[PDB]
Amino acid sequence: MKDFTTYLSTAPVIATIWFTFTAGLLIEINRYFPDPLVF
Amino acid sequence: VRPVWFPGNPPPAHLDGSLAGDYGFDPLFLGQEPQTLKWYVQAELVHGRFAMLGAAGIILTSIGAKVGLGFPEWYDAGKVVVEKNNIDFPTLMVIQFYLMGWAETKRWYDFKNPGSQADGSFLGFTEEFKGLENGYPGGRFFDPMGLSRGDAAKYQEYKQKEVKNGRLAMIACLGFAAQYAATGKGPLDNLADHLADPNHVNFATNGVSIPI
Amino acid sequence: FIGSSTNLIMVASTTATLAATIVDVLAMGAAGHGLGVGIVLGLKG
Amino acid sequence: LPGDFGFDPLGLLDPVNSGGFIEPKWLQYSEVIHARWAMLGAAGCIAPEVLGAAGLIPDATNIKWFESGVIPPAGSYNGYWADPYTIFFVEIVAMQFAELRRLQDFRYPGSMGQQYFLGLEAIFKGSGDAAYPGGPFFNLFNLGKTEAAMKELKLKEIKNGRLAMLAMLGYGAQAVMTGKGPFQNLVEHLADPVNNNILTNF
Amino acid sequence: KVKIAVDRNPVETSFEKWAKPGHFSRTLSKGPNTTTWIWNLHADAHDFDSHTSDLEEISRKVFSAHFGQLGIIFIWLSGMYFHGARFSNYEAWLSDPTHIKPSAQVVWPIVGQEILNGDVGGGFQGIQITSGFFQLWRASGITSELQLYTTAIGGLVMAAAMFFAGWFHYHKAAPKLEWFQNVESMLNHHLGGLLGLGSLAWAGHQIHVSLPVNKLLDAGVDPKEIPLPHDLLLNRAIMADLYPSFAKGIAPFFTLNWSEYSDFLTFKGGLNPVTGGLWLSDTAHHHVAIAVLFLVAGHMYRTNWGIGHSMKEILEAHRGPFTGEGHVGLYEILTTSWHAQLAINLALFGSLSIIVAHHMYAMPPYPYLATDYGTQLSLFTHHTWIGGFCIVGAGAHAAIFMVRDYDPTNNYNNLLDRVIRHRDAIISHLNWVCIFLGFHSFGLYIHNDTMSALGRPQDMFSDTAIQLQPVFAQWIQNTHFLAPQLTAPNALAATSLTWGGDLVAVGGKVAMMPISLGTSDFMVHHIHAFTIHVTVLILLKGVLFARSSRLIPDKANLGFRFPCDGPGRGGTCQVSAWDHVFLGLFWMYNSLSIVIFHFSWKMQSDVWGTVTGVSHITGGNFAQSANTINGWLRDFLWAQSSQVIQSYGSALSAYGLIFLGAHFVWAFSLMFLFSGRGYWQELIESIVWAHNKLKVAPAIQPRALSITQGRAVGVAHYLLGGIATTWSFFLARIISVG
Ligand code: CLA
Ligand code: CLA
Ligand code: CLA
Ligand code: CLA
Ligand code: CLA
Ligand SMILES: CC1=C(/C=C/C(C)=C/C=C/C(C)=C/C=C/C=C(C)/C=C/C=C(C)/C=C/C2=C(C)CCCC2(C)C)C(C)(C)CCC1
Ligand code: SF4
Repeated sequence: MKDFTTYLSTAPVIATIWFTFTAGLLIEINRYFPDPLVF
Repeated sequence: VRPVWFPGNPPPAHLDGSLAGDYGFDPLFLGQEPQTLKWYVQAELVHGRFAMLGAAGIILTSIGAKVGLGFPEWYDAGKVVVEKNNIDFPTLMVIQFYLMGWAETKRWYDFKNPGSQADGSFLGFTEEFKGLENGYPGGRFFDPMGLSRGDAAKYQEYKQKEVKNGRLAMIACLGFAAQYAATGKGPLDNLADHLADPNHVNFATNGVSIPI
Repeated sequence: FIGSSTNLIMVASTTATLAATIVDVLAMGAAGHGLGVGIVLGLKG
Repeated sequence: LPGDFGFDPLGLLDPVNSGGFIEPKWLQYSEVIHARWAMLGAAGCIAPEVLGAAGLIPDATNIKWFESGVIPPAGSYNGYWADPYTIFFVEIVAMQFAELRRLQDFRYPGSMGQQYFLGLEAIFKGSGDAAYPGGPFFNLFNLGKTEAAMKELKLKEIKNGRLAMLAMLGYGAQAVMTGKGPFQNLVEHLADPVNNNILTNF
Repeated sequence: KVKIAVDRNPVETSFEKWAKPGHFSRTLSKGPNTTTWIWNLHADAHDFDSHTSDLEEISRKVFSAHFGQLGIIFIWLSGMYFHGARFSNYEAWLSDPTHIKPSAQVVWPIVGQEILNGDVGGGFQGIQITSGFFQLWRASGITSELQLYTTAIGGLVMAAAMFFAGWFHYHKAAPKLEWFQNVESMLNHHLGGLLGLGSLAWAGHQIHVSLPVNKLLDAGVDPKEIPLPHDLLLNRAIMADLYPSFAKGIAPFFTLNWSEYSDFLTFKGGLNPVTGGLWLSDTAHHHVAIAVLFLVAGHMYRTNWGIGHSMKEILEAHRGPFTGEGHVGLYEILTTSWHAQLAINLALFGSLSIIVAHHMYAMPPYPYLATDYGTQLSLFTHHTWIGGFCIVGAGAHAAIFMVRDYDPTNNYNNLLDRVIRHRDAIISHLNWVCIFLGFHSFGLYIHNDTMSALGRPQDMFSDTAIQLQPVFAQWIQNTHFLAPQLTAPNALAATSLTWGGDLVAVGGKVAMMPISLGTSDFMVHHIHAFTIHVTVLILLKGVLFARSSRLIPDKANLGFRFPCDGPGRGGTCQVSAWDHVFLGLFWMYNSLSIVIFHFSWKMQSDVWGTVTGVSHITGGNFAQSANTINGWLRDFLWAQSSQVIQSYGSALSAYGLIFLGAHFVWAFSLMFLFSGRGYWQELIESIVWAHNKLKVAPAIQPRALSITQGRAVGVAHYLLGGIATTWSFFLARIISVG
């Protein structure tokens, strides 16, 4: 389990999780606030 | 020696038997680290205690709903309380966040620093917010009748009873949720239907649980 | 069907390949059935 | 060792470089498990037809074995105390307990006589062998108290079992092809041995 | 002695080596110091030969890898069936195949991408799919979404079984080397069990499920009203109602009176006229014949009993005066070298995929496929590309064998040796014939361009000026069309409409008509011959000179993949066989792009179109326009790019976006192909200085990509760009004019 957490701490897995979080956050913001251009 | 969840297999090395409810049940090895196992012990106790309190609420309100007292069913209870009283929903939710976040955060930072909430910084209280063990906070407030400091072997027996009743109430609440999602009825109405026709009214006749 | 021309060709093919252990029985019986099915379906056309 | 007649054309009991589920210990043990389930299958697929032809059980029962509810396309029987899925969940739980404790004695020999099972622990001590536990329930009457008598009984179990396995494959084949029961096939082959064979039903 | 051989518990299942990147290589297990390490970690991840020298361990690794691939493919099939059941218009399409467009992908309503859900009919909105799954599912007799859902669950379960099989046969019970080396047994089992039992069981499903359901669908009865397949197995009276042969049962099979099975085992040929696909009775007879043929073929090699042939004995028996020892040593080569096997199997698997493309366009096997012009173009193009890639791979792994596994002290005066020993003659003759083909094939186009530009059309190579008729192909076509009358008496029609004859139309569209070959077809076929010969030249030169040349006498010691041997001796850039694969990749792209352009223009010009006479999609301009480059430039690319360039504001706008994006990626590749890593390393030095100034220089040192990685990135973005460009062009074009 320690080795599995080290594997999850490796670089492409963290890039995948972090870009999934960032893309989902932007997707959620563009859903609930549709089409923002200003402010 | 001790009874394992799966007879024949030895228990894992990180589950020894010192814990209450220690049956060696960790096939995914989620608690190999001792700090993660400590945190999961306390999460198990909190989920279990909320499930026991919730399941007792479900059962008592459903008894009072089948016997003609006018109690709602639990999937309509929150709506009818908010609408029949003078209660706005988001203010009661925010007050819940305040009180539960205060108490919960005291629990969090007593997990982090183990004797630190008994400093006197909360109003004047000392050693009444000191914990006894991991997830066992018995002082004068949380153990007022005082069963954890007399007859220690009987207190170990109560720890075993608490963990077993908590696991039973967690699967019972998962019960009530699944039973409602399948049948669309009150759970003690479902119990009345099973007592009416045991051989014919069940999950193999709901038409949802086995779709064949 | 017994005594017909297809029966005679199949029995003659199986006896010819068996006259030409369990393994030899299976192999020459498969070859005899193949040759017999070929001759039966070929003499029709 | 029981039923060792030397017949292995495809060489699967080779001890050299074995593993997985191809192994002497797995193959002999699965051979006796298939044998015992097929003896029970052969007796169970015969018995309603012969007891309805003998006039012992009524005609609401005594149906063909594939019309029992095994295959509801082949026909089902209303008159059981519940639906067949209500029956089948009890079968899931019961056979899960039985087969799963049997698996644990195969994987860990003797491990089914320590953890508390309602006082049923001396019954499941097993022996130093799979496939033949014994004990006060799996050997009720002490049959095979002599070692040679025990070998003879194991060999008779093997032979009656292999015969019943061939018979159960027979019941499946006849049931698919002619669409009737095996006792009905007995009646037709004993009535006309020439005009009721496999060569006629094509 | 053929038997099962397995080692018990070789490799423990543990997450430890997941947490140690590059554990498999002694060099890469030291850890990263520069950025090059990462790339190496992914480049050498699956090169199992460079991990261990033990052939057994390598063989086990490739076995479990193959299981992983099969599990991935099963996940993919599961996905296609599930999306076909839950997010499609398949039932509506079944009720009206001629006026509902197959769609099985829907987009969510965010950021305006909702417009991609277009009006496909059937009260549905989505992206029209061109994989041809709907036609496959109708041909298989599927009628409801429930059956597709159950197929999805089944494929997912099978994927879980494949990944368990991988884990099991690597970590728990891993086969021994002498198990892997039983190639005679492997051929017997794969020819019997795989191809044989595969086509037997499929013919079983066809005869028992496909034929009645599709016979009713062609009769016109509502799909929901059609009896479910299990009822067809259960009550043989219905089977006897549709085809009376089934009344007699399996008695004519065993009594050899097979002529009574003519109801469902036919030899009609042509296409089903109400449906535009091959007769399923012909397909059933075909799969039964194929089954019997392969089961006969699978009993050829000796295993545990005396009967059967021996591969080494058949190889060592064929020796002549011209070739010396002949095929001696080839058995030893093909039972110890995975790369040789991979070369052979890739070559034939690619060629087979190209044959699949041609035979599936020419003889449409699925119902309502020939008139789904987008599906036809997509399938042909796709399988042609896959084919070409596998051929280039064949050349690659042939060269990899030549460098790593070739050992002449077991291979001394042999077929391979003589090929190596007259390689200069081989390459020089191939060189000359490539230049000859290039000059005369391309020169006719340049000649025509010049004559057309100079106002002298009477001096061109065309059907009205100096004609160059494909007399041989026309003769073969005519012979094929006249074959049912004399040389195939039991055939009611020719095997394909393209030979000649009438015209089969479905829903007002042309399914297939006779294809005529003229001067333009002559010219494109010789262009094809030229490009294929050049690709063969590059790849074959790569494999023949992989070990040594007059330039690099010891090239073998430098490996398969290396940048060069320095600027000396005039310059030795791209001398490696890997670099020959790199150039062969570009030439393969060239060849197959002209092939799919030929197919697209020819079909739209002389085959497809509506029936009123037939009005073709491009009016029949091929015969007069496909003789000049300006003709291809104007009448094909420019003319048919209208749909893609004006796809904005509609559901096809994604094809415009991917048109532009693909152009961009193609161009982006040119930086890598045209430049070199010295410049980039120095640029990175300056940037590293800038990062050092602000205390943000990484501990893993930024390095420019290697020479070979620059070439690899280059060719990959080049291929992706070009291929995706033609993809967007094709799909937008054929969906809007289809
Ligand atoms: C397709 C490639 C492939 C190949 C070449 C092998 C080869 C092998 N397997 Mg592996 N295996 C595979 C796939 C494969 N397996 C898959 C997909 C699974 C997951 C199910 C496994 C799980 C597995 C286990 C658990 C074991 C093996 C074992 C073996 C070895 C001996 C098997 C044997 O001959 O017994 C003869 C085969 C049988 C007695 C079973 C045949 C009947 C079953 C049900 C399979 C039916 C297949 C058939 C195509 C299904 C038709 C369905 C249709 C009628 C509807 C042999 C090395 C054994 C081993 O390692 O011993 C050394 C072993 O214990 N395999
Ligand atoms: C007649 C039995 C039989 C069948 C049907 C196959 C089929 C296959 N083998 Mg072969 N194999 C066999 C016997 C057989 N093998 C024997 C006897 C040997 C030893 C001489 C081998 C040695 C061997 C090697 C080294 C490899 C294969 C591989 C393959 C697969 C090629 C991929 C493909 O295109 O298939 C299309 C895909 C399918 C048809 C999917 C269905 C597959 C299931 C598992 C049915 C196949 C039957 C299987 C043998 C039964 C296993 C039962 C298991 C529980 C014991 C294919 C599944 C390759 C592979 O891909 O490994 C994973 C591979 O590398 N085989
Ligand atoms: C290769 C795949 C395949 C399969 C699976 C089938 C299957 C079938 N076909 Mg056939 N068919 C095929 C190819 C196939 N066909 C081809 C290639 C042709 C062209 C020549 C035909 C032409 C054809 C005709 C003309 C007819 C059939 C018919 C049939 C059905 C009955 C056949 C029969 O009596 O078998 C013999 C019986 C068996 C093989 C028995 C199976 C063994 C059993 C299941 C074993 C069970 C043993 C087990 C221990 C017992 C269960 C215990 C458990 C409950 C606990 C059967 C569904 C008949 C039909 O019904 O049409 C609708 C029919 O009239 N077929
Ligand atoms: C327009 C683009 C283009 C052209 C014309 C060429 C041309 C050629 N390539 Mg090249 N290639 C290209 C792109 C191109 N390539 C690119 C982008 C790459 C990078 C991947 C390569 C990589 C590459 C490889 C790896 C190989 C080639 C080879 C060849 C030669 C093939 C032999 C031949 O067909 O001779 C016939 C000549 C032609 C087809 C050129 C046109 C001649 C015209 C029609 C007639 C000439 C008469 C002229 C008008 C008279 C002029 C008079 C005037 C001076 C006064 C040919 C010269 C191969 C080779 O040389 O082996 C034989 C080879 O192996 N090329
Ligand atoms: C590359 C292929 C190619 C071919 C086959 C042709 C063919 C032709 N051109 Mg074109 N042309 C080409 C490329 C080609 N051109 C290109 C690239 C351009 C742009 C520069 C032109 C620009 C052009 C113009 C402006 C004109 C032509 C014309 C012609 C025609 C007359 C040529 C002539 O009289 O030559 C004389 C013939 C020869 C020199 C023959 C030499 C080759 C011999 C036959 C090879 C034999 C080898 C033999 C088989 C080996 C045997 C060995 C053995 C004995 C041992 C002829 C059809 C003329 C025309 O009007 O046509 C109607 C004309 O005015 N061409
Ligand atoms: C001498 C003797 C005897 C006798 C024995 C016998 C009588 C035997 C027999 C044997 C036999 C009698 C065998 C046979 C076999 C056969 C087989 C094994 C077959 C197979 C077949 C097949 C394989 C087929 C195939 C096919 C099909 C399916 C279709 C297509 C075509 C073909 C034809 C190819 C006794 C014991 C009494 C006594 C002692 C002495
Ligand atoms: S470095 Fe680049 S350029 Fe210099 S030789 Fe090697 S390859 Fe040719």
